[PDB]
Amino acid sequence: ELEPFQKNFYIESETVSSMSEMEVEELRLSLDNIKIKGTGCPKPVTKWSQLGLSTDTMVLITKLHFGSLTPIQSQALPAIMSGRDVIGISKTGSGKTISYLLPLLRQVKAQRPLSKHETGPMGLILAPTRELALQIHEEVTKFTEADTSIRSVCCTGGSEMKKQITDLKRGTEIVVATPGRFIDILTLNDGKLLSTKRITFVVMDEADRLFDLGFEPQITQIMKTVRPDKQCVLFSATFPNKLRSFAVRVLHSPISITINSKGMVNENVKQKFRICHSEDEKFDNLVQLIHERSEFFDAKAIIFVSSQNICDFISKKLLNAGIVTCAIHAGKPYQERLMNLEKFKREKNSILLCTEVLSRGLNVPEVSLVIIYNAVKTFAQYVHTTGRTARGSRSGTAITLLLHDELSGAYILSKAMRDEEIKALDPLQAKELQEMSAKFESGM
Ligand code: NI
Repeated sequence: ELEPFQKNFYIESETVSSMSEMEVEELRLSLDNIKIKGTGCPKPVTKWSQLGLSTDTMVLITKLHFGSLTPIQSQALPAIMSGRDVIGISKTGSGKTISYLLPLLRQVKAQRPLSKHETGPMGLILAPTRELALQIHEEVTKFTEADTSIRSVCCTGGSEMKKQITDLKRGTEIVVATPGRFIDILTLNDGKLLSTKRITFVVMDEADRLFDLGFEPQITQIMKTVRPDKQCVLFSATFPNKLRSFAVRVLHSPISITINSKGMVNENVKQKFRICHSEDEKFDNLVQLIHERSEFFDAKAIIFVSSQNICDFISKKLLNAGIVTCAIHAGKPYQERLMNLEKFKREKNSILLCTEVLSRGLNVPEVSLVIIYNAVKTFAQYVHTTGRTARGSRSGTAITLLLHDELSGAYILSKAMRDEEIKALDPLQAKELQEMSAKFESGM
């Protein structure tokens, strides 16, 4: 008859809870393309203060972690603090450790102390190597140092067992261990020196490595002696089939968090840009682009603009210059939208001229060329506009005509383009891009 306990310690800050869904999508794209799976994921935070940690802890952390929250921290901290099981896929050095330590500290702190007959622990962190266990435990101590109500003992192989037994004699709220040693300690002396009965929180870090180094049997047996309503988080740089299979076995309604696994834009889309200095130059490029394309002759294009007034203007402009377009926007009667869409889907080598906001929902097949005439200002809009050309192997090209003053636009391009896409273009255009993006970035 299990003892009930609290796992959700998260109070969403007002400023975060005010965020809309579109805002949250955008924040995830900007944070190195965070991808989530699972139901009910809390919104990412962007500041240590949105987590409701005491001043002590705040001072301590800062001290402990210098600079901005990492993408993994932004998303994993509120999900774990909320008591959810979590799969966190991110590289070593992404700061993942505090992502689980803070919530673990909080959870263990809240539980009643160990009785005079209870060994502990309440929290268990498993690592595949002695070197990682020691590193994790060093972190832990930087927090248990201030607070004498909480101990951690590090239990690994390649190290005296008797030494660690002397520790565990005194009871311990937290254990950091390699799987073999832990199992060895559990079974030792009728399992009377270490109990699993009070473990409510298990973390497995570098989880892919645990299978690599043959620990499936040990970690599987450990999870079998742990209450199944425990909170469990699995952190790993990769997600091999073995881990995927293990998570299904040990987790409930997990939230998976993957940081920039793949590119925000399909890698088969060829992203390009041209930096211009007047609307006129932008228009000169747009025309050169439309003619040039013909020498490579389905093959259709879509010019994206930012407003209905711009769409009308550019439509007339392009007309006066011998180029006929199928123009579309929400200020036009639906009947003529349909006429233009059908004309576009009908006529060979047609050109659609469309507002960026209608891009996600356009009912047309993928195209060979997207010309973004007004650099978009969000990551979400960039994905929807460029995605109009995405088509696995048959993906075409998306090109942005950017103006010298469009700093945020350059920030987006610098974050969504592949490095090798920026290399193949003129090194001065490239250099301006990076300068534009840096200026925007320090602008905040
Ligand atoms: Ni310039």
